[PDB]
Amino acid sequence: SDELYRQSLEIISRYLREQATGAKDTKPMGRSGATSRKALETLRRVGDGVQRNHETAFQGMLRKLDIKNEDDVKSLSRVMIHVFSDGVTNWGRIVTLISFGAFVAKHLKTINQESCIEPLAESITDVLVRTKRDWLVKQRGWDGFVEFFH
Amino acid sequence: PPEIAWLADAVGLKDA
Repeated sequence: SDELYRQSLEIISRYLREQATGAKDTKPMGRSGATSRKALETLRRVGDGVQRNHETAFQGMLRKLDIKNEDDVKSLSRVMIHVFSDGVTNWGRIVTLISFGAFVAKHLKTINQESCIEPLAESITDVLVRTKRDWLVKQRGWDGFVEFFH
Repeated sequence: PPEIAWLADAVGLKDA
């Protein structure tokens, strides 16, 4: 009965497989599909720019994380939850976190570990909602995300 | 880079 988690997972997972496989996801949207569709469109704009801007830095971070299986994804979750609980919250950090998740998801596809992509999207979501829930509901959730970036 | 140092520090990459 967690709508915020459900909607957030739907958005973040679709973005991660899209970036990994290079093909859009035509699977029909869920309950608030209008907002989710536009948030996914927003992510394509701001998430691709973040990944391009920080390609060398994202690669250096991924190389130090050494992600090859699901247990390495778990060690990433530890890092994500620590920095997303440091008391600093803004939309730019949320975009950056999902953008790096898409970067990692591209790497998992390259090393034939596509089965680790869904666990990755779930862990980013769990970190997002657990640490930023009260802020997110104040910003009107993914409606605020869409309005903030256009 | 400064804009993502908070994330890269946690990972251990020093020159962000």
